[PDB]
Amino acid sequence: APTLETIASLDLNNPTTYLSFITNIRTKVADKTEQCTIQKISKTFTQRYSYIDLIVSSTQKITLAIDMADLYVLGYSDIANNKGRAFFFKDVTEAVANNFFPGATGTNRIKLTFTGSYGDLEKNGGLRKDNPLGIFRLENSIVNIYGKAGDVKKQAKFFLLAIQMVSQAAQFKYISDKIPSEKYEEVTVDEYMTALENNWAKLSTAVYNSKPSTTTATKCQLATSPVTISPWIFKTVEEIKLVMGLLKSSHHHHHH
Amino acid sequence: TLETIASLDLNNPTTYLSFITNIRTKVADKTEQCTIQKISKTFTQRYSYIDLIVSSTQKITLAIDMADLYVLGYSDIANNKGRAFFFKDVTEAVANNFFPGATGTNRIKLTFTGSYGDLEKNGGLRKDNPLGIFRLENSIVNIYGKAGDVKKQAKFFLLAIQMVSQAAQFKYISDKIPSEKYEEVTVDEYMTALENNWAKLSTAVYNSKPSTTTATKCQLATSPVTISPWIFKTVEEIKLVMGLLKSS
Amino acid sequence: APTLETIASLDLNNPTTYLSFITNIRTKVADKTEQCTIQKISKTFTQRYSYIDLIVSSTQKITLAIDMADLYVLGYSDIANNKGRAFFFKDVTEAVANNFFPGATGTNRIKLTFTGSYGDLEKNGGLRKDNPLGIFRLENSIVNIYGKAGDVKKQAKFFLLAIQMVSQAAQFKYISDKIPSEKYEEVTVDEYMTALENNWAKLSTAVYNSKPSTTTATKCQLATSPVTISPWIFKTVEEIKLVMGLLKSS
Amino acid sequence: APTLETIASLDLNNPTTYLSFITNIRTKVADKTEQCTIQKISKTFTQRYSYIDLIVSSTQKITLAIDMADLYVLGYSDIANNKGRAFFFKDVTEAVANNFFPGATGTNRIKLTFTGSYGDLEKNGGLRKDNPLGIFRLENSIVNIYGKAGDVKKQAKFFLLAIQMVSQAAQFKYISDKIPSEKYEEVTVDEYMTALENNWAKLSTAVYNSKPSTTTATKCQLATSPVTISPWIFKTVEEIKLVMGLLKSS
Repeated sequence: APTLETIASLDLNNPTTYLSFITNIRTKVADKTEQCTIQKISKTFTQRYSYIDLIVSSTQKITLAIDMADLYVLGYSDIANNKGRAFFFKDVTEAVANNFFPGATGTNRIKLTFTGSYGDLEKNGGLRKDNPLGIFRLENSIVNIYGKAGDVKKQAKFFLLAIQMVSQAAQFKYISDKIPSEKYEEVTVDEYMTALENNWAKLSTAVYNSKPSTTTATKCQLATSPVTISPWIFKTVEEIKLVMGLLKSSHHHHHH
Repeated sequence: TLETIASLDLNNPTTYLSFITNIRTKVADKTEQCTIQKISKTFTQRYSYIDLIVSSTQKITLAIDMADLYVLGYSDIANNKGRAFFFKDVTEAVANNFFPGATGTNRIKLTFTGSYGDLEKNGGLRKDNPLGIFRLENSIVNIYGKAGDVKKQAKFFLLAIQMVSQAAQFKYISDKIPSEKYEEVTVDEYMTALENNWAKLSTAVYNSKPSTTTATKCQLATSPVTISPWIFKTVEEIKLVMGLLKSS
Repeated sequence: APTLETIASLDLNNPTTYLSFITNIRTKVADKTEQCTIQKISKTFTQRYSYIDLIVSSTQKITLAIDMADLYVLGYSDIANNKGRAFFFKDVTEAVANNFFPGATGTNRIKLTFTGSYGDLEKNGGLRKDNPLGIFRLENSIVNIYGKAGDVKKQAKFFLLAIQMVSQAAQFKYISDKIPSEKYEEVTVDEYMTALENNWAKLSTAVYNSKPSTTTATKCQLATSPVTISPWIFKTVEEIKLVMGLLKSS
Repeated sequence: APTLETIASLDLNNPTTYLSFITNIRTKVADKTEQCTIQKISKTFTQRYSYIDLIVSSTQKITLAIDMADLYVLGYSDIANNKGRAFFFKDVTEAVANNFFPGATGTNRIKLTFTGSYGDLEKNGGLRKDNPLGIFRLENSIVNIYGKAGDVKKQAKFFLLAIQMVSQAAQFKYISDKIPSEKYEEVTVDEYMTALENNWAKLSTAVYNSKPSTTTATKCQLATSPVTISPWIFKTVEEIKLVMGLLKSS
């Protein structure tokens, strides 16, 4: 089992640290060079897989399995009856999953019957608009599965919170910046939020395809304006920067 | 003649962070303190307008002092004539810079100031006046062209100052205004702690010391800086909540 | 349908009567004998089924169909096209529903397409956090459906206000005592309240499992401490007593 | 100074404990015998003066000087410059103040520049409606004055929250039952709350002057109906019982 780094940990009883935690994630995976003054995920990593911890107390945390290449959540790990236990998304290959959680062995390595797509998560845990985000919301979703028998509905509700408040919060300033430091306050996930969440690659490509502008703030101008991802109408790269925390990386192998 | 530095189409709520960003871009110095934007120390013209647009035929214009983002008054239309209201404590020399379309007897001095003590006393506690795009629009509809009603004017000012000025001062506030027009957000003790402590939080950054190991390259002169319930142990933590430092 | 008792009526234009109305519910359904000095719903009724009225005016009210055994809301009755009309949640048996509303006859007894679980009510009417409680909020939601054609969103919003401000309020003093005495003021349903609403059985069971004690005001002590219903962390039965209006019956 | 009991202590970081704290005060001061099934402050005490602690942390608390005869708050103690420091309301005589805080001596025994009347507190600290109640609000108000140089605004703002959320919270279920155990949530002190706060003796007198009843739940009926404490219109003693945690002694 390779040595994996824990690149960020969220102490859910310290809610004001949330943007510091998100910032750590952006800092760990981002390139040194920006793209139109927007951070972008690095194309390569020495070790692309890593952990992110979500802490409920000194003896209870869930550990996310992460692919830093795209900030995908691949599964998570808890502890049950003193044994380490790992749950992996259905579509995650054995070779990838084998990188994670050396304390989960044998029957405690569990392939879930669903993937991390929002289609699958909402099928099992309800529509995104019915799972509000928030610090305690995330904490409570952890309490409801930690050390417990596997429940797809509650696993899905946890995954909805964790993917949106960790992975896509890092990807989108628009998401991370809505989470209140008032631990018990919640944000409804509306169509403006889902629109961004479902169009991460489309927006990143629009930054990559933009042209250099000697007059504009981001020093870039869209190749084609507007970029419509309804209900958003993006007329400038600046307006894209206001929602983006990280661009998806570009390998420059194909044409856009 | 004064510039209109930003305008908010209350019916196109996605544009709100562009509108806040236009305010910050207009008033900020070219350079940052500890990598945080700060208000510019001087201005060719320190007074400007900010429009709050309800429709093609209806808007309220705020009078803004850009040196500190204070709202000094607003202007509407009543009986087909331009009209301006100014807070009690605004000098007539300052108020005179604003609204050439408001002449005659239609320039009015309000009986209260723009302080939260005054506004909350007349319009209700900040926790009882939730923020939101529609809430702001509706409060404008509730006073536009109407006889002066101190309570409804105070509710407008509570919404406008927080959703314009302090929204520009604090990313924490501006970034929680939902793009869903009819969604609102409560002004909780984390918001008011920031709102009450803009100068204190700016002073901590201006008094910080160089650091070679932190991302902002600053460290607090003494830690923590407490604006409860916030406990600020680093300048990066302050930076995450700030949109504009108070000008040195 | 037999003639059922109407055990309480809330005059929605006299908002300071609210806790008298909730007390009237508690008094009707509570057993004579308390558990750890907390009221509990009687195990037996001669007639478990009864009415609770929500009154908008002298001529406009909604009548809730109530199972007093668990304070379940099963449906409601209004008037539409000058005829008594009733709605019943999807999962309510015909035998149970036929106990209610003798003036809602003919074809005016309607099966709803959703149940009263919070999952069903919130997918149709929105999250508890987006449906604040309040006298006017309740009254308004009644006006938005009374005598109207079926509208699942508005009906579900009415049920959220009704179940939380009648049933759940009677069960939890913590909830009932937060309803504002001003008609037009409202209170957000936060995660403390929703934790209670989701865990009435678990909390009541924790009281039932408690051990006798001579030194505590409730004369009870927790079998295991704490009882955690996040965000609530209960270390005494006294702390549970002070949130509980009515224990689930044993 | 005599050695006085600390009859209750609120750990402001365990907000769920709040109603238990209030209950401890009521139990301590309440007579064995009730009046119209309302608790009444005992006519006498062997030692009427006592302490209540308001804990912000293991190292920082403020102790209230309390007169249990009437739940008057007479002052508070903190620590400044490594020494006990006492503050007493301006109208409290030396004889009374001498009962409290033996660890504060010399010039560390300080006469406040105002009394505990709401008129004095509002002059110095703002209207009650502009000073919302709340667990963290109270904690924040303590932090803002503990060990600090005198500040009449923050001292007054502390007393507004302390008197309302301790003394009058025990006097009035209406106040105590509104405080959320979500510690950041606040309650607006509107006309319904100030009306109760201003009329504690009048409401208590209305209870003592009440007549017997064989039917009502309290076994009392008002001597004259209604008892109006605007905006409240009390037609029954059951309605008064809903809002009151303690009667003033007669």
